[PDB]
Amino acid sequence: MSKTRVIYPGTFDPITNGHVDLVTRASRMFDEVVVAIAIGHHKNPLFSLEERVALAQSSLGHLSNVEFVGFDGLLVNFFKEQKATAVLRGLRAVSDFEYEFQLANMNRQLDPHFEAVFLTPSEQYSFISSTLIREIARLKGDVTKFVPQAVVEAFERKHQQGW
Amino acid sequence: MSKTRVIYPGTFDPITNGHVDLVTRASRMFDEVVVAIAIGHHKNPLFSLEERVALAQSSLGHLSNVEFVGFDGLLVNFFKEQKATAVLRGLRAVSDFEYEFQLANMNRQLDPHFEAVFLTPSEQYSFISSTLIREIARLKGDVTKFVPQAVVEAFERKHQQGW
Amino acid sequence: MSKTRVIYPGTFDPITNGHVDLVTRASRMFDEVVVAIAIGHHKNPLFSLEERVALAQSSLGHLSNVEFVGFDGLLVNFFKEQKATAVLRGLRAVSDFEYEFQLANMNRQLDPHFEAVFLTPSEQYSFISSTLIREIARLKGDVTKFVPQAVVEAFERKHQQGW
Repeated sequence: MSKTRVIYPGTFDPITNGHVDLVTRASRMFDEVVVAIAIGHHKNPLFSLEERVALAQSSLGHLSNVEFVGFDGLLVNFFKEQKATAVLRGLRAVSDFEYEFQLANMNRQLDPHFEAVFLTPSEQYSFISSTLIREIARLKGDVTKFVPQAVVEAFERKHQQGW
Repeated sequence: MSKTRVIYPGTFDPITNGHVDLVTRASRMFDEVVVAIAIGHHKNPLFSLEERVALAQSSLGHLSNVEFVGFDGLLVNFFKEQKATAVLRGLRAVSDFEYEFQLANMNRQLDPHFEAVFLTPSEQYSFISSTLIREIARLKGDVTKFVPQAVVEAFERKHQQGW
Repeated sequence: MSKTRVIYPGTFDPITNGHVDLVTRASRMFDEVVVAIAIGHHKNPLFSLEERVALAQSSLGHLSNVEFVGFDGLLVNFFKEQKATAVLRGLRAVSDFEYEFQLANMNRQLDPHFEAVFLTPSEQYSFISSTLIREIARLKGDVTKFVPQAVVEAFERKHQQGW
């Protein structure tokens, strides 16, 4: 038991109940979980990095071994800085599987200690992605069933500001 | 004998011979078929909502039980307002199947009376999508084999206007 | 014993080691291989057409039966002008297979002598796409493992110019 530290990277724009479920599950299996929020300058996110970090901390801060860090460059550099055991990614559908399989092979060529582990969503969260939730919210749809309360309120603020 | 009403939602940008075949098929099986054209403000369409509705009406007017309606894009609310039996989608490829499977599960959680039924294209239309036809037409390709006459003429007008 | 001429079309933005491996393999099997670089005005490329042609020449010019040509408009027209035997595409993953199956069917309806042949990548190149390489390079990642030397140097030039 060298002690395990797993990185869960994403743009979390915004965090959803799918992300909550995977972090919770991962937190039971590894000693440390780092929610790693990519700044994502290109494909420019709806919520600022600061807001996305705040939402994540609010939604998952009850788990004592979960840390929240914003990061900018490449996953493989971050993995090495963080001395991580593995990266964790959720797999929803075949398009996620093919993309992640490719990226894991790329990151392994860049760093032979890279490792990627995957979880599949619990059946009730299986369609939830941030992209879908943004689409619904932009059409003034109710996203209350799919995201934490702080995220509903952040969308309210976005609507008050024109979006 | 309960009356069935099925919604066929899309951006129809423009309507193609693929959409004509699915609507025709659906019209034979359900009492009422609503071609429901999402305004789609974001991912902004080539043709205006009014032009897309005109193209659809002119291409499907020979079917007596088809209605043509623009809507905002929020499908589950539209389904309820329309008192529909089901939403109809065409499935061309595995990417369509995965996405529609997910959205059907999402819409069912938002409304437990939601229903989605699917058709696959007839083999001669199986590669046709609006997206592909726009791309061909933009490169000054002949799309006459793939779309109704009114659409060919609409593309001509687009080219005369610089596109 | 007829001469074969195969077109390998793409945006090559930039050319990668994946493309190099497919062209090398194709050059052993066909008499003439035409690296055909679509100008691609829409989805506007990082590298100019002239730079993309020069990179491809630099990376593959050691194979004496490979030609390098820019084109605009439709692939099927270019195929006819070039009196080609077939178009060659690489298939990396299921999403490539679906898209190329569709386009082959569509191009055959536009020209019944169209033909498309496919190769799968060698296992060490199987994740590499121009889109991935651009993403990594934009985040200041090292792409040296995945692209020819000429492309690494073209990215250097891009960084010196602000990108």
